Amino acid sequence: SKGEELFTGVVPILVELDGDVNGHKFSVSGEGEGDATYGKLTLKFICTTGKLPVPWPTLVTTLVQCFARYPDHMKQHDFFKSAMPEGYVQERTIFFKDDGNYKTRAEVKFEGDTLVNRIELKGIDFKEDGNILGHKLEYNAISDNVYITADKQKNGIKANFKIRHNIEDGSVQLADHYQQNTPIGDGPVLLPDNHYLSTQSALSKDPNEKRDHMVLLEFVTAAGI
Repeated sequence: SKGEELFTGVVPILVELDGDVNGHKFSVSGEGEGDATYGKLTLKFICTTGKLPVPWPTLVTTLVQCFARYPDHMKQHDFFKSAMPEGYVQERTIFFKDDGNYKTRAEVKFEGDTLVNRIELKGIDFKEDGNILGHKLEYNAISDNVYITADKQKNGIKANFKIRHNIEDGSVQLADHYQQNTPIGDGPVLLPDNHYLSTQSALSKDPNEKRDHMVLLEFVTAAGI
């Protein structure tokens, strides 16, 4: 509720990612706004180092679940906002089926009035001609359910989910996600019962933008209780 009060209005968001995938180094910067009352995020990301060496859709999940709309009856299950303003560390491993993996570490916290997501991504064991390094994925929305459970031993949560990315030939590239979040501060946080976040992300382009970029409109809602 201390943390939850920080999200009653529209909050500006900043995202900064430093990445290395099979030795291809890159940086992405993002800005936008989130409105947790509606579970709504609007963001624009730019590759600041030039051309992105992987498909934008593969970075969506990595590039602020504190903006999830938790129904009133599930408010005692919102770990993410309860960690604020000091924040949380989000770590993932993302296994691309028949290809490489991403490992990510992010810190999500407030800097003044701004919610900041600072990320390091490391990708290894990708195939030069695979769907990822070969840029064979469609620039398509992604939607799925993030399954959350408590992790008492680290005073945090774990999550797992699958994203099925459409491939240009009509097939699918599976990305299996394994997630862990832990608070940065030492204050109390809400450890939830099992539930999920229903998440939909729509991907678009800015017609006047010449840099490599992605525009995102996302809706995230807690459910399953």
